Formats: sequence, C-alpha cells, structure tokens
Amino acid sequence: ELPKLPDDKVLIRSRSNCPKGKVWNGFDCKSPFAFS
Repeated sequence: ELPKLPDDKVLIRSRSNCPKGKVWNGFDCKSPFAFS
C-alpha cells in the first residue's frame, strides 16, 4: 500500500506503516502517546 494507514495487518515500523490504533505525524505513523 502506498498510503500508510494500517494497524492490524503488517504495522511495519520499517518506514511505511502505522501500528495498532495509532496516528501519523509530520513524518511518523504511530500512536499519539509518542507525539501528543
């Protein structure tokens, strides 16, 4: 997938995915706990 918007599929921290129940940011797909 081109648009990083997963959670319960691959959630590859690599550089093109967002973990379970998370939220992207200027340059990172992850939970708000690490951004909010």
